[PDB]
Amino acid sequence: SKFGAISSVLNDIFSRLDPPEAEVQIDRLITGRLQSLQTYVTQQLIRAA
Amino acid sequence: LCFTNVYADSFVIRGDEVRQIAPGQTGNIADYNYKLPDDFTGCVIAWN
Repeated sequence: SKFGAISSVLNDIFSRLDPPEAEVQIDRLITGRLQSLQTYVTQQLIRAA
Repeated sequence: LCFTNVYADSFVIRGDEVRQIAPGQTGNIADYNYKLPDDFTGCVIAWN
């Protein structure tokens, strides 16, 4: 998932953006993937119960 | 505000080349003559 970023491949955004602009999109990707992992952990906790 | 230390750097560059004076930029000035930290905190002041 892109999570609003220009691309979901980190090397791509690193190459086609400057660090000041790449930082925001990398933050968006980090937040999206962290939220996905949090949701996975919560679902696993419910299934474990 | 208050600051523990202040460093004043100065130099002369092309008018259209001031774009290169910024954090994490790439180019002749940004790479081989004067490079700022990516997390640089401060102010850049230029005039003709």
